[PDB]
Amino acid sequence: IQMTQSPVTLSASIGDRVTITCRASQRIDNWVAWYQQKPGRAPKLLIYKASILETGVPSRFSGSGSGTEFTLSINSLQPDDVATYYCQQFEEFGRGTKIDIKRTVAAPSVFIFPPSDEQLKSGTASVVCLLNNFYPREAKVQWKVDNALQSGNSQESVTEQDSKDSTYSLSSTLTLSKADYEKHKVYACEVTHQGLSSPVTKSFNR
Amino acid sequence: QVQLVESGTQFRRPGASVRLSCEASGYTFISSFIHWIRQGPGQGLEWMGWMNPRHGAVNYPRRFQGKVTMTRDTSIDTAYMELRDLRSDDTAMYFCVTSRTKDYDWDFVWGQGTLVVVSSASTKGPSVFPLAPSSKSTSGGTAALGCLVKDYFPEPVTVSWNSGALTSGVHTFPAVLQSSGLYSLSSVVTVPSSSLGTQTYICNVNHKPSNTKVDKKVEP
Repeated sequence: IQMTQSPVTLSASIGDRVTITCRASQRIDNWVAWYQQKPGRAPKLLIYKASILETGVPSRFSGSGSGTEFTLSINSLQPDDVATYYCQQFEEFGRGTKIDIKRTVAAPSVFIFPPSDEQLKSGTASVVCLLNNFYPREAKVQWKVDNALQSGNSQESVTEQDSKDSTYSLSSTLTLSKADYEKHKVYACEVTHQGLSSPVTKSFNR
Repeated sequence: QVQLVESGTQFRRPGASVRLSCEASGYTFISSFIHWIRQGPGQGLEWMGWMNPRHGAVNYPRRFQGKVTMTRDTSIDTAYMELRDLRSDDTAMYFCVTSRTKDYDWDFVWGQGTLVVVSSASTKGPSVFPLAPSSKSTSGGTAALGCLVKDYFPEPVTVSWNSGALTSGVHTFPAVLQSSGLYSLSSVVTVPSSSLGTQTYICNVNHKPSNTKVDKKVEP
């Protein structure tokens, strides 16, 4: 059997009602577990048998559903409820839903950093793109070198939601060799985020 | 209270094997199955198998058969899962699990988790490179600058700015594990561009595992 969860990401205000959907392909399920997982910790059982609360769990959490579709609901979101949620059927888990605290949409400030002269000495050149203070989390970064699309030679990392202003920041690192770095001229990262009307490109000439 | 306590984080070199233990307390060890679950970095949960404490009976998913082995010491109420022929993608958090519910083996109580890192690397201090502020890194009257903390092993490193005087606008990103087996991360801060002329920015990188400390001045 396979479990599919929705939404992949969930953006809600505190005190709001929240509903998470889990669907089962086989179509004959009477037993379903839900879990909460916070960053850096083990999962915690919330619901089992679809609608039954684990001891010590707040009344705001309820589960329902029969057959194919099951739901996990929070009556009034508490700031302590902000985390990743998993449903389960036997050995199978849903992909997980990340409850995220919503803030009005903010476009990324985009910055780009050339490789340091010092790094070139090492024999490897790193290009860095910064996506600063944005919301929602979903963001697409594309690397272009002399307008040529890069793939698989970049890695990115994202901060947790900022506790003050609830934005995210993203760092993308494009990794090249010194020689390859010097065989080309124009370096650019292209940022797509729904807060931006069209993609913003930050670039520099070597 | 039902508790599962697993061993500490392990470091292995590709091709080696790892043995993970799970200490059970608070319930009758023989009564319920022990499962093992792994979580890839920034990824979902994956079931690895279950074991019957009573006789050592075992069930494994198709993917892990011949790479996983589950055993058990009844006299000390401790479970084992051994993983062999480790690959870079075996780097994950492993959880031993048991089911609290009677007559059902799928509602889980989780162990604190065991991170297993598969790398050929040996402990190594980081290289620290400046991310210089420039015309490229300036928007409005705001500039961005930072540090590249590259090729260190293992986690963690700590990064501060001007010995802790500068905290607002600072972002230290989660480390990424590269294909080399070394970690890399960056730490940035946004500042008024007007201050680039007078205020000096220093990043302080401390990597205790190799006793490596580095202060790097970031200039335009």
